[PDB]
Amino acid sequence: SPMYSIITPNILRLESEETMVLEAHDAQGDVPVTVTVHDFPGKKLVLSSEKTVLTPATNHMGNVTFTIPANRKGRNKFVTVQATFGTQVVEKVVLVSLQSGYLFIQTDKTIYTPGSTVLYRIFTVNHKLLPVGRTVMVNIENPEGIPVKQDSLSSQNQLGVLPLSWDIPELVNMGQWKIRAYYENSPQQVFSTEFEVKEYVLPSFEVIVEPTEKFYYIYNEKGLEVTITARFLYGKKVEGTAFVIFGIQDGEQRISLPESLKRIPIEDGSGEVVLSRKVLLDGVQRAEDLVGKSLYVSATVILHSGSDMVQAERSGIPIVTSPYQIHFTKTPKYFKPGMPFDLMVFVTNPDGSPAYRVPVAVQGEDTVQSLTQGDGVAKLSINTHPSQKPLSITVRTKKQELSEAEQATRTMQALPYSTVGNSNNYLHLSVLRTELRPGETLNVNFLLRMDRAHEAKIRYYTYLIMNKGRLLKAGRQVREPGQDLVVLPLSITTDFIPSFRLVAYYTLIGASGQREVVADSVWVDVKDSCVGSLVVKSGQSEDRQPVPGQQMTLKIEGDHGARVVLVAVDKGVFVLNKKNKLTQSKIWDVVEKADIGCTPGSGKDYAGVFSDAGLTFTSSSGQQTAQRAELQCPQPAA
Amino acid sequence: LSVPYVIVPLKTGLQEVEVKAAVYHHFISDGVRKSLKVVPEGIRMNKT
Ligand SMILES: *[C@@H]1O[C@H](CO)[C@@H](O[C@@H]2O[C@H](CO)[C@@H](O[C@@H]3O[C@H](CO[C@@H]4O[C@H](CO[C@@H]5O[C@H](CO)[C@@H](O)[C@H](O)[C@@H]5O)[C@@H](O)[C@H](O)[C@@H]4O)[C@@H](O)[C@H](O)[C@@H]3O)[C@H](O)[C@H]2NC(C)=O)[C@H](O)[C@H]1NC(C)=O
Ligand SMILES: *[C@@H]1O[C@H](CO)[C@@H](O[C@@H]2O[C@H](CO)[C@@H](O[C@@H]3O[C@H](CO[C@@H]4O[C@H](CO)[C@@H](O)[C@H](O)[C@@H]4O)[C@@H](O)[C@H](O)[C@@H]3O)[C@H](O)[C@H]2NC(C)=O)[C@H](O)[C@H]1NC(C)=O
Repeated sequence: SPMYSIITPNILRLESEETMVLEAHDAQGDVPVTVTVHDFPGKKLVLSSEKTVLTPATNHMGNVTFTIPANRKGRNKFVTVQATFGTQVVEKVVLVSLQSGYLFIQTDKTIYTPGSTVLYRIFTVNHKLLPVGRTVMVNIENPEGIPVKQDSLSSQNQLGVLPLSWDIPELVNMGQWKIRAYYENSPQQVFSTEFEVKEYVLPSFEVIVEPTEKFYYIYNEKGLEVTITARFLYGKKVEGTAFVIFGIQDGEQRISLPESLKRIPIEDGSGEVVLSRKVLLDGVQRAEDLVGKSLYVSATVILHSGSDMVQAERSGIPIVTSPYQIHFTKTPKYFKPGMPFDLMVFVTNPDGSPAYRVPVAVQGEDTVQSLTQGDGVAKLSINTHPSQKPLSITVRTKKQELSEAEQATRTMQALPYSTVGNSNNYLHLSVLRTELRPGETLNVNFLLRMDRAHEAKIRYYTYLIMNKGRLLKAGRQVREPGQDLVVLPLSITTDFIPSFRLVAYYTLIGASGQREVVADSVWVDVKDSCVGSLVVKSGQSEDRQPVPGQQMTLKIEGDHGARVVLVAVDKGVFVLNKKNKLTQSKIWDVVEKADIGCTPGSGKDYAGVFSDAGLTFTSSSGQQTAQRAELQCPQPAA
Repeated sequence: LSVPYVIVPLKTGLQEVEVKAAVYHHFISDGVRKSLKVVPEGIRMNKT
């Protein structure tokens, strides 16, 4: 029974190459395959090309790379993929995204004075972060959301870099300005970057306000301890006097605490201030109530010369009962009955930043333990029984120095993998989760689960790779009869960045001449770093600090053929505003948010594994996945 | 060490203040020629 299946990204994209994995099970000889794509509904033939032949020398796996043109509301538009395997035709409708790529705006400074010039560059790249030549529309709005200047340049042959500039008139409103840009082929998708306009003057020293703890324990007698560090822009320590105050925040409203105002000296460029719990409680009129709210510190340092003055501020200090938080957002919500289930505990501090080195465990198994890595994820693994009853797991932090009362707990519920016709045939993919780095190799484990009556029928696994919303690679993993565990040497390149998924499935005939498909997906995180590398150090491999007006060599170590844009800014500027900058970490954070996968791994059934990994399965036997018609992932239902 | 200086702007526009200083016995020095905006007497307003 020749089974012709097809797999394409859950959501296709315009003006981009999307892969399409063709297949043919139990097929003899060759087979002429013709892939075609039409608009929906009706027929307009957006792409008729791309035809290949499945050779038995390749285990009958095809590979067709296609591209959907433009030829241009509120309702999504769909396309109809049509793969004809010789005579038998198999078609499936897929959602299409109007997103052509991303746009990154960069401004030299973070704040500008009325009369100066703003230098901003627009980076134009695709979904693969590779430069591209398109038409970009750039506007500039004032604080009251009113466009004043609009351009229409093209990154054609400009290597994806659009240098621009605009002079700010003396007569203009101060506040928060915004620069909005978007591709001409997608007005709905707009990117923006803000720059403040204010009449200011660069100070001569910065002020840092760091509380001992990145939070506050309500039952802490000592109180909120805060350290005031002040140093000149050139590094030298600062001598002066600081004025520090506190307050409580509630959503958007702030309540100052006049009785917390302190005036501490600043010697050796350091200061020490404490907010006693007594004054805090007296600030209101039920300590357990303040739980959830936040505290903010407002310092103000003045030199002993009374020449300069700087105002700093730390806001967002959480008031919680436990110094930690647990999230099962990186743990699959489906387990395999009678198979080792992996738990990816995600411990984080009250603020949101991952917590390093914090032991965790399960409700039972007092002996089981695991520490948290640098990413904020712990490695846990439990053995389940062949029961089709939901598995309830409660993970408990086991960090010493504290008590069972100061610990944070969380409970989740995993559901068994529903096998087609209750045949109890499962597939588990266990991954040695460590901080993956481009260049290493990953040991992908394939654990089979089925009676021997049909185990000899399984001879290969079909795995696919998901990356940035596209099919990176797809191959076959051989399997000999009697093997429940086979390893797949998957080499990690610079493409897997940031995160890549791995779906694996097998198909056979059993039970009662009924076609069955079993799958399992897994989401792994790779080290977050530059796809290549870019370093900027001092050319002078010797000497000390330069002198105003002096020259200095500036070494730049980057990739060959790459263009590098530079910019130097006085640190004094960041003392007034350090927000809305451009960081490589902020880039990956955006890429990850645009992921089509909405599950750490596994699923309720075979049709769920693919869908929960950002894939669509469709065969000639009938086994298909759940219809997806919603752009965003599931509305996070706690 | 701070050093006071009383001045009175006479003409509007981007004017220029310049101070220099040298140490005795030591052969070191440094002058600063910064510029400050000199605006007349009035108040902002946005009449419709
Ligand atoms: C999905 O589809 C992808 C695109 O078709 C496939 O990617 C290719 O797969 C191979 C194997 O992984 C890639 O790796 C190597 O390619 C290099 C050699 O450089 C290539 O030249 C090739 C051959 O052209 C000609 O071949 C004939 C026959 O030998 C010669 O007569 C002639 O002289 C010349 O060699 C190109 O076809 C080729 O791809 C490169 O340009 C080779 O040294 C390795 O042995 C291996 O073949 C290959 O680069 C991929 N193609 C790319 C990246 O463009 C992929 O196999 C398929 N599978 C999935 C799901 O990924
Ligand atoms: C012409 O003059 C008028 C006043 O005659 C200006 O309108 C507004 O004037 C008031 C009072 O000075 C300003 O209130 C300030 O608001 C800021 C920030 O809060 C604001 O919130 C509103 C509504 O959400 C936004 O529209 C603003 O952008 C801003 O976010 C607050 O921090 C201060 O405490 C102060 O109360 C107001 O900002 C100002 N309107 C502005 C700047 O948009 C008007 O600006 C000026 N020119 C024109 C034609 O707009």
